[PDB]
Amino acid sequence: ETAWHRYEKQQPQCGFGSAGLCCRICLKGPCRIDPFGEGPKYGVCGADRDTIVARHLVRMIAAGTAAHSEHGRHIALAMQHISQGELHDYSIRDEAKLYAIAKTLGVATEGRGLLAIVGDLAAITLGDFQNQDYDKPCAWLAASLTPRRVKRLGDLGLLPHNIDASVAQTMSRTHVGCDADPTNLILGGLRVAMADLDGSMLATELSDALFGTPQPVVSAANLGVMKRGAVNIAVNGHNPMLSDIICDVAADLRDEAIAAGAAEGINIIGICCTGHEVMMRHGVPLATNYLSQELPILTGALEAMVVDVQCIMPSLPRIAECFHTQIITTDKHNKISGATHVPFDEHKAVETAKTIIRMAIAAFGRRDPNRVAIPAFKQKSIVGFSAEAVVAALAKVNADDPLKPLVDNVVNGNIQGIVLFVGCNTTKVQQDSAYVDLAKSLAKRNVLVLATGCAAGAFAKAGLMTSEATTQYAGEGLKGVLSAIGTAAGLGGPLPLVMHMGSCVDNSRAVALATALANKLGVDLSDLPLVASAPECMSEKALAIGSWAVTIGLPTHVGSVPPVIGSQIVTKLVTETAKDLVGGYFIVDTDPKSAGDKLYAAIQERRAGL
Amino acid sequence: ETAWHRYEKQQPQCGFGSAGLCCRICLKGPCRIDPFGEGPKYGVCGADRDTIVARHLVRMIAAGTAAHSEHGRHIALAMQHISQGELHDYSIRDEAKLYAIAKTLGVATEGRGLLAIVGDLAAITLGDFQNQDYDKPCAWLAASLTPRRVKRLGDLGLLPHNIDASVAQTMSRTHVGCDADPTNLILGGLRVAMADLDGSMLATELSDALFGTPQPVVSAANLGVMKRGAVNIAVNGHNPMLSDIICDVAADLRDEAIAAGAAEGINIIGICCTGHEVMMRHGVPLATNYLSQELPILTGALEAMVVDVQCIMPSLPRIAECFHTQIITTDKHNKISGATHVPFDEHKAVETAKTIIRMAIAAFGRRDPNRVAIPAFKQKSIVGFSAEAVVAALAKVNADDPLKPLVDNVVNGNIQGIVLFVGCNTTKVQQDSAYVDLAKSLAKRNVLVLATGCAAGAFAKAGLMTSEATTQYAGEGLKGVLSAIGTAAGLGGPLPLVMHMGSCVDNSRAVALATALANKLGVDLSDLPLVASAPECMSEKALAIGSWAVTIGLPTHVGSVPPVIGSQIVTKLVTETAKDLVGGYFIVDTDPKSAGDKLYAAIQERRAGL
Ligand code: SF4
Ligand code: SF4
Ligand code: SF4
Ligand SMILES: [Fe+2]
Ligand SMILES: [Fe+2]
Repeated sequence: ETAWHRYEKQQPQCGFGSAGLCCRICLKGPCRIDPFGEGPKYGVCGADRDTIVARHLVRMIAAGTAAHSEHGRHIALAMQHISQGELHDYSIRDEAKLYAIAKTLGVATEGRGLLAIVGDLAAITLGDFQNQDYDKPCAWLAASLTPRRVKRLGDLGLLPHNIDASVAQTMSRTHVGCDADPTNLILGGLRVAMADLDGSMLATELSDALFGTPQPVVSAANLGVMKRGAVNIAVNGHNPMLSDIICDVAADLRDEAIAAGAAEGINIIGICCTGHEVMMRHGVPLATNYLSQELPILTGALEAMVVDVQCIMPSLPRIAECFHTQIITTDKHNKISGATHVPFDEHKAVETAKTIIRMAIAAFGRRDPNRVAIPAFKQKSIVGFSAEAVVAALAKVNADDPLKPLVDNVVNGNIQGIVLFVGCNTTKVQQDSAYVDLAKSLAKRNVLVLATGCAAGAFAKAGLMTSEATTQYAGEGLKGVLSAIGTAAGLGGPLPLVMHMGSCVDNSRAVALATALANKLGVDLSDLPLVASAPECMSEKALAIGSWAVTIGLPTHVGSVPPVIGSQIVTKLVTETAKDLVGGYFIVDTDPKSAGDKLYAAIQERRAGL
Repeated sequence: ETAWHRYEKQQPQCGFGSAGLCCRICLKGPCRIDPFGEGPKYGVCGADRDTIVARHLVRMIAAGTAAHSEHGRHIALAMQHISQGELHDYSIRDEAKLYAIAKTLGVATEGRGLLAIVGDLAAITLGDFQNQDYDKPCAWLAASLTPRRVKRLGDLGLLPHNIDASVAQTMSRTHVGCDADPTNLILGGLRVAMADLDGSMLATELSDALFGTPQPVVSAANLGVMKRGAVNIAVNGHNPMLSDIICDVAADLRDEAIAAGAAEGINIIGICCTGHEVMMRHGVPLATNYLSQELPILTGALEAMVVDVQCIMPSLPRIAECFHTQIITTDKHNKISGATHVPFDEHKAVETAKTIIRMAIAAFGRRDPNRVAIPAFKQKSIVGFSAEAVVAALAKVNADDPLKPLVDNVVNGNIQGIVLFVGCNTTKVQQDSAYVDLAKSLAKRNVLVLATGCAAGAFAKAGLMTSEATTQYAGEGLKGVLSAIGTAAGLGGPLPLVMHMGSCVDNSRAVALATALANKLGVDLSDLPLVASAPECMSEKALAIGSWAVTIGLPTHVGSVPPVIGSQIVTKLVTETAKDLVGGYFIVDTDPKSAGDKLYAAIQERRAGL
């Protein structure tokens, strides 16, 4: 029983829910709203469909914010311990970025010396979680956005002051008998959404400092990245603090495994974000994205799967009980009944990593040799395109103004615009269907493609993160500059039709490049022919990313349809009133083809304004 | 169209929801679970009914925590501004108590200056919102609970370290693909629940400092308390920072109302908690509780209703549009479409209060004289029983050991035990039905009755918060001591059959008295014949109160049935496994009579253990 199966058995899923016409915020419920048939028009409390549809959308964003923030808070606490001599398993693999950061956050570095620079950053970052002054914007946001944007959101009161405080006041204002005005609720949601970005930036930057900002690297994707002769260990989740250490400890045991009868040694494969984290920095091959995370077990060649936080199906234990596979959970706030828990203490990272990998080297000799079945499918992929890497490549075409070439080409027409693919894998859409057709769709129209998360995972497996992939679908105008830069660098040919910018949080990598280009033109993102698209979004996190994408200024496309249609006022606010208030807006459309046209249309419309 | 009407139109409310067998945590949903008919047994993600039922219960608690905490955070920030000279509208009152928090901590007291400590307390309290050390318990909790409890919860990891952080990590661990283990989820819920208490204590104590710890006072309840000769202004919500100032400015504006044609002047009536706040401290009469908050408008004699935060029906504007009544909202995170917004700036409290009251003195001359209709119903009530007041009364019977008499009588049998009534008004139960029958039920069996919130509002209107009320229902044993203390006190006949201990947050007033008695006996609450009951609970806040009531050690009764039955594992954890782990447990029963018997049975069982 797979995810696709379970999905089928759910059919037909509740219509009231899908419409957002249901509310279980209090026990006087569950109240539903009859849109037409003049049945119930209000909740027992008096709440109307507009209110009802609004609070739920908002709480979904807050939850997404809380998911990302918790990822960041973790790394921020790591810096703190580092700048205090603790956690001797983690260092500053890139004092350069650790330095650039300080620069941006107004943190003095001059003759100071690392651990004080590591420490202040930790206090500022952690500050974004403790500030009680509703009017003091979060540091990272105020420091990382075009000054024009900071000025705009600030006047609208859409700039958050505290990540945790934002999630909480969001849940607090949507309690029964609280914030009911549709407009006020949606604005509050846009604000918490900004707290998601803040946490995302905070998390990406500091992550680069701890493990190294990613640079171009070749890798592989899909299940066909599992050695028959190797101990296969999959890492799935979002926190790199564990996976990265595992990759290190893994190599160290390039022997113990061989001993246990592992010819090709230890073969760790990634899944989702944490997988994207190690695939981005190091060569580590990506096994698969969200919906397909169970399929690796069926292979009958997966010794163990180490999971940390979020986007881990609770079904894994069961599916695994059918084989030898071990489902090892690691976080206190992330346990799954059936899995075997091995608390990951960062202060004892390497030590815990070894225990876990050992558990795998053991389960290896317990593997059924006659049940193995590993698809040949092994799509090659070129990943590791951090905002730095991108500017670094543009340097090899103009070391004085790396942005010059990029600016020019968009002005003449070679590059019509840029599409940022972010998002998940919904069952209400074919695995990686929309992603591929939408990418090719716009890439032909001379639109540059950037992708993160599972969306990026899709393109990886699809083979669009390839040099030739560009030579085969990139409309001339685009294909031109694409190959120039690529050649100007160490890759036989052009850049990938799709550039892998990292995990979900790494969407800030895109926000950074965008703001850089935007400042060069002395303009704002709400002016660039920059567009966002989430073809198969599903999670509350995804819903958050999309919301701030819209508040940053980008026209955002969602191909899943959030619980909004049940309310026209709300549907209006987020797809029309947003165009003014904040410049960005949502574009709901479940037809890839239709979406692409609306997207390109927006890119073209943005063009006009320049 | 009233709340009762809207409720009817909702009938029959979804069964899946009621059962907790539905999940809209991500877009791959909404997934529902078919309990029997072997339909869908899992969510498209793999989540099972146990998981599904658990995350929702937890997130409800987190939301409740966020509601209460936000109330506290507000007052804590007020102290901070106070200890800095800003906020020239507010000050202190009753310091002998301000040093009952300025002691309930490593508070540096002795000759240091008040407006210096009304800042240290502010830093500690605010600390409970910023601490990033998962292992450092919140100050107020560690300082206000029996040391035995602190030791117990601490070993179980059920002691929160940061209120806001608790809500957020709660939302984070229940995101799709996160914490799925039923036991782990419920434990995490119990912890966030403790963050609700922390916020509640934090909020009550500091509130007493700012406006005066409540002492016995006589008052009135129910609509009747209104008056055509007066300008009627109702305050509804939870934050006393506004209402209290209004009561002052109200008296002030003398030649302002009478002039406008207001014979009896300005008559401000309360509703819910904020109403309980001013009814507790000052004589301010309570108009009504939750479900009946709209009825005051129909009276046709309500000039205006000033609402701040939470438990304010979104229907008020509409209902009011039929009259002259003004629905004035005041908080940025609490707007209702239709109401007229008047931002309440504390730095300009008195100034804003005057604007609002003026708006009322105006709407007064716009009142329809031929549509007025104010019920005669005006039940008298004796309220203001803070934990202090209770010990103060017990002093007048033994100034050496105020607790002595109280301890003794429970040991001999005069007082079988104590029931704490907390909770709301659900439509799935008659207005204040269960409350009254359950109160009399146990009071006959010699059980002392304490009540807060709307539950307490009920008893107020019912007339059980009366001296004679005791002479008429209190079983001898109880009735005995009840009258002794009452007589010994400077009031009149025996104490009220039901003692009003304040608003929802003031449930800590009860936790305080309980812990005091518990320490005297050198025992824990999980040992006292102390029991909690929420006959008509409805809100996420109520669900939180109940959860920590259970974690503190009390056997808690809920008469609404949270979305739990759909899961036996969960139902088990919170009503059986809790008996061990933490000593308290839930007692779900929708039949007042049946409930009372189980309650008294638990009180009796607790007795046995002593
Ligand atoms: S969304 Fe609401 S109405 Fe639909 S199944 Fe879930 S609880 Fe029931
Ligand atoms: S908050 Fe209002 S609409 Fe939602 S369940 Fe409660 S009564 Fe119904
Ligand atoms: S989290 Fe799981 S059970 Fe809940 S809606 Fe999503 S797929 Fe369904
Ligand atoms: Fe992710
Ligand atoms: Fe309340």
